[PDB]
Amino acid sequence: ETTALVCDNGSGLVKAGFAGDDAPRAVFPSIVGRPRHQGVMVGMGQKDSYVGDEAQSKRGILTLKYPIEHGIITNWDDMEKIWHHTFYNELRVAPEEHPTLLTEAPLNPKANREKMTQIMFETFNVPAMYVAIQAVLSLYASGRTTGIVLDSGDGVTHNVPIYEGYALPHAIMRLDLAGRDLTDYLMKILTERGYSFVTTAEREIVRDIKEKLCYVALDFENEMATAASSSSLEKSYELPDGQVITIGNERFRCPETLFQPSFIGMESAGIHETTYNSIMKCDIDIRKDLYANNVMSGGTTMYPGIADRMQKEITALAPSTMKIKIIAPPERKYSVWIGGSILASLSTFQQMWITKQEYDEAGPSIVHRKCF
Amino acid sequence: ETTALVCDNGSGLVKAGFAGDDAPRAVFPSIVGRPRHQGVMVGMGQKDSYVGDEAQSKRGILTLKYPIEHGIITNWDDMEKIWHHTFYNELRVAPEEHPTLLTEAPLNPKANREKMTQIMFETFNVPAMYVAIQAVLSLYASGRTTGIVLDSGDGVTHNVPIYEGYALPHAIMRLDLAGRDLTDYLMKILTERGYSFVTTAEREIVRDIKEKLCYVALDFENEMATAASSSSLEKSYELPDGQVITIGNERFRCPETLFQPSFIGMESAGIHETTYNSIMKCDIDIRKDLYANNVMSGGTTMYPGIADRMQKEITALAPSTMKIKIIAPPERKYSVWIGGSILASLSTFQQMWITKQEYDEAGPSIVHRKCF
Amino acid sequence: HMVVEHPEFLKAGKEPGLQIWRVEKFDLVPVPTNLYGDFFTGDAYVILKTVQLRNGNLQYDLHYWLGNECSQDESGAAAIFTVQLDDYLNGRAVQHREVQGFESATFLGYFKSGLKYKKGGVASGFKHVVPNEVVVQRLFQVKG
Ligand SMILES: Nc1ncnc2c1ncn2[C@@H]1O[C@H](COP(=O)(O)OP(=O)(O)OP(=O)(O)O)[C@@H](O)[C@H]1O
Ligand SMILES: Nc1ncnc2c1ncn2[C@@H]1O[C@H](COP(=O)(O)OP(=O)(O)O)[C@@H](O)[C@H]1O
Ligand SMILES: [Ca+2]
Ligand SMILES: [Ca+2]
Ligand SMILES: [Ca+2]
Ligand SMILES: [Ca+2]
Repeated sequence: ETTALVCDNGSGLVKAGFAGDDAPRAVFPSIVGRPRHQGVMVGMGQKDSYVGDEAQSKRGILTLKYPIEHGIITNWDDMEKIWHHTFYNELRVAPEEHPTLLTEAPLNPKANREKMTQIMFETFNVPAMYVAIQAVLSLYASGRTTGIVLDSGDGVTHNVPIYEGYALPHAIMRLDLAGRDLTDYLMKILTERGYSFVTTAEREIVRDIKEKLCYVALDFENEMATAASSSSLEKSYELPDGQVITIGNERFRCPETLFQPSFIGMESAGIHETTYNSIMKCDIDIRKDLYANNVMSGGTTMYPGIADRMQKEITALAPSTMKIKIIAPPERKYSVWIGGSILASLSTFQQMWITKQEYDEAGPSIVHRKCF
Repeated sequence: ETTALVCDNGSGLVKAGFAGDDAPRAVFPSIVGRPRHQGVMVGMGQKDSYVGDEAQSKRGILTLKYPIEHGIITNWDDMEKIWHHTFYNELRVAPEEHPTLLTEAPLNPKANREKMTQIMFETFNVPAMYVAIQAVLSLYASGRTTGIVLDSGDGVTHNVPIYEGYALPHAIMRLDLAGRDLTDYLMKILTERGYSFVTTAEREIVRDIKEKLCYVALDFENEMATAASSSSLEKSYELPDGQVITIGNERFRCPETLFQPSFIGMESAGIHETTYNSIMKCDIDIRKDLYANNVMSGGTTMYPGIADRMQKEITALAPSTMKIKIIAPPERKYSVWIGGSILASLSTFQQMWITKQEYDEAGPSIVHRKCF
Repeated sequence: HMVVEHPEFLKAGKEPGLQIWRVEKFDLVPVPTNLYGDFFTGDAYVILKTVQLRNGNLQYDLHYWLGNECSQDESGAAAIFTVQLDDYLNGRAVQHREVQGFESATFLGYFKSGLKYKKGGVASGFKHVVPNEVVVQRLFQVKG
């Protein structure tokens, strides 16, 4: 009778809603804001801690902290504030009545899973709970049981091979640059035009500039040559105090850090050949359909032209005796939530819940034997 | 046979002289003074604008403008007046037969760099010019090649780590908090004792008060308790109209904006966290000698007790196995000029000069390729 | 590899033959016998063939078939039900993905008469929502 809840806890953007929906009901950033000045107009609703999109609204007078960094929960009390804001203010439901599905990053440590279980059953008192993985729900939302998933959000980029509906832990590879580092690099390369963005309040402005005006160049050098010669790609943005900035060759230079990590001084590999390094670690027989199923998921896959560039870069260094196709659904920024919403609403999922009494005579250790 | 000129154009002071010398010949503040009252006596010597020490000697009847505000150059006509004054009146030399070395802060907007070229070959017609980073000149003046430079003057405060004589661009940090901001903060907190300073001449007087009667406390709260419990820290200063003012705890509160930027309302961290995060963004093997070679430059590092406070703050942040050496030479006010003077006088330097011929076949873009 | 105890899975893969299931609103219903070999273009299907060997063991083969008009929930449910039916078995089955019009030749080999497609199908189990939508038009008088 009751309806399950799906809550995908991103490192920079948390999604929540009810199972059986085609879209998440609530998308809001996972930030906790604290005031940096003194509230002299007393009795006019000042709070010690502003949580979520409200903290995005009055972001000038606050300092912002992210409770999840690099996909892993580090600050736990702020994560309780995120979950309290999610249940009580945002979705407006009592957690005692609704089962809750959560998603975790691949290669999550066990202690974070146990602590997630403990604050889920003690503090909020859910009647049922389950934990799932980002990439397998992305692959289920794509309608596949075998494929590579490039899940690149705000904290990390994960390459996860999945064969027969289960991941391969020996070939899951983690590359630690995402849209946070792209935002920081864009704050770096807007300094030569004379614009300065230093504090965490206007990092969100640079993130909005990155979302509205960026694209992946198919070839970099001729794009730089045409940017240097002409001015057909220089466009303007309106800052929310009224000043207008203009951006030229930085529109396409900022996505290129994914393909060239040396732009930020990172000595690791670009996003195209780390998928090759993951797929060489798999068995020789299963590479045929694994090359054919290139699932892109996450918000930093939403640049225009990233799929064609990824097709070119895989096709360059894979052998010519096979076909490469890149798939990119339009809903790939919500695809983990879509896979969770399909998973929670099935007729075989009611026995896969972790009920309250099983946690009572099992403690916070039954989450390993059931979420597996 | 021609002697090159070295002209360090800071935000607050201009240090100009000949290459090969040990001390700069002309040191004068970079201000332009204009009359604001009505001239009633005819003839005499009234000029439309006063530059340098002549503006300081007549500052009671002048409004004073700084051409450089926070490192960038806002007024270029006034900066041309500054350059004309330092060539023709201070050094008293014709600049069409002397190559001129100029200095520049890093992470500057690019549009200054050709524009500094755009005056120098077109108005003064120098035979050659070169632009050098101030931090590498400060490190060369100490006899070192690897180390971290904290350069803090009147406009900006930047941490630059240098390895093998080249600055690492992915770890240079800029903080817009320097001597003019401390002067403005001291004007703000002298109203607590009843002293009003609003005029630009009064800003110059408060800058003099800050130079004579300020120091960095080793620990802030104990020093505040000491200043509250007695009056042993109070000092007296004589204003030029004979009035005597007394300052107490404001002696040490004004340097503490360097270590706690929230006094003037900035979310950004102090100079010791800036040095620690600048060191932490370098490679793991070269962190040993960056902690052990930590030189300081600029006039804002001339307070008593700044080196002991810096070593106390870095030592608490670094691992305990590391060895910390804060290096504070007594000539660090003019270390940029000394490094430029030695670097320009070398016999192996006369092929990095950007001469007239490659400039007027290449346009104002040669400075982006020959000056790294 | 946690097993599931769906009550319709108990009759799957016990005798050599060929079994078809259709997805209707996050659940499997077995289509009747005389509706074999033909499919709706807007639904998702789970196909099982089990084959007896000479040595006594009984091999399995899963396919999951997606039309060109099926929704996201039907195809996702078909993939997850394929995975869970493999996990109900002891991992002895191989899975295949089948797309309408681009089927494998072995998938054409299972049906004798051939493949024929009709329009229509069962409706999706999803209900449409838009993220962060408010449609509000109110007026309040504050007084006192
Ligand atoms: N159209 C877009 N173009 C570029 N970047 C975008 C776009 N839309 C969203 N992003 C970026 O994608 C990120 C959010 O994506 P997503 O919600 O999938 O990640 P997440 O779940 O928060 O992260 P992670 O999975 O790493 O924990 C942010 O960095 C955001 O700036
Ligand atoms: N003895 C001193 N104590 C504190 N501050 C000083 C002292 N001498 C100079 N300063 C400050 O140093 C600043 C100028 O430093 P410097 O780097 O030499 O010039 P610039 O910033 O123009 O390059 C001035 O703003 C002045 O306030
Ligand atoms: Ca995610
Ligand atoms: Ca300086
Ligand atoms: Ca349908
Ligand atoms: Ca199997």
